[PDB]
Order: sequence, then C-alpha cells, then structure tokens
Amino acid sequence: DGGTTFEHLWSSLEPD
Amino acid sequence: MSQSNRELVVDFLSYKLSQKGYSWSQFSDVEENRTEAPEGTESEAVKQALREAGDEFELRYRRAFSDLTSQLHITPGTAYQSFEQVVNELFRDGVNWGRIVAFFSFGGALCVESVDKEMQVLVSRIAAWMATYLNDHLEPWIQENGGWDTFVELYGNNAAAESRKGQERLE
Repeated sequence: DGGTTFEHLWSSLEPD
Repeated sequence: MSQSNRELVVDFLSYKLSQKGYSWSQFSDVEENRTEAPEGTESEAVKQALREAGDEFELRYRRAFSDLTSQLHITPGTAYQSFEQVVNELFRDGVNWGRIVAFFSFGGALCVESVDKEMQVLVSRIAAWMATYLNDHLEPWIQENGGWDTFVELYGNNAAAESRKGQERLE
C-alpha cells in the first residue's frame, strides 16, 4: 500500500 | 463545538486570504489574542490538519468551486440563500466527512472574493452562516470521531499534545 497519508486519503475519499 | 469550530472558520478564511498575503483577522486584530479556541490540547491541530489536506485535495476542485463561486459572484446585496442552496445540495450528496472541509472551501472562496469586493462585513456573515450549519446538521454526526479530529489522528498522534505540557521538568 502507498501509506502517503493525504494522497491515499483523498484518493479513496474522492469517489465517496 | 459552537465557538471553537466558528474560530476554526475565522483562521481558515485567513489561510484563504493568505493567497494575497493577507488576513481579515488583521482587521479583527484577534491574531494578538491568540484565542481561536484550541483548548491548548489538539483541537488546535484540527485547523492545520484541514489546512494541509483540505487545501491539497482542493486545488483541482478549487478552480472548479471558483466556477461555482463565479455564479455566487458576491455583488452589493447577494442573498446568502444562493450559498444555502449549494450547502443544501452538499448535505444530499453526503453528511460531509470530506465535503465538510469542502464546505470550508466554498465559504473560503466566497470570503477571498468578498474581501476583494470590500464586503468584509459579508465575510463575517459567511463565517456566521457556516458556523450555524456546522452546529445545526454536522456537529453530532462529525463529533462522534471529531469529524475533523480523524484527519488529526492520521497526521499527528497527539504526541505533540503530550509534549505540549513540557513543564514536568520544572519541579
């Protein structure tokens, strides 16, 4: 997994 | 949250006006007071958590929400009901776990433009309506994990909130 905190967060959070 | 999440809005609008190298809280002068309701805990770290992350994701959606706020062009006497219509839609697409920092992005883009229109009085009104909505529909639903304190958990372990004391050595 990426574990890049913000990048991963908003990647999964973007398509709700 | 009530006043805490309201001052969260105030500094967040300051961070938006920092695009210009400016703050409306300079006019308010309350950057000296250093209140902001941080509890001296970790609820302080909320604004920094929403700053780094919220503004990171924002950039793409920032120009997109600039095109939203182009419709919400803040003219002399714009009814906030137009913003309330966008906030209405915002709730229907979700209870706003991430769309709530995007709620701060809409009102933030509005407050950049309304200072730009010398409607800094409308900025303090936008901060009022934002704070209203926050304690109205969002506050229980987010406060379960903080809503914003989730971002705080991922970015800081509140290890700095432990070391925030520091004063144990004085004894």
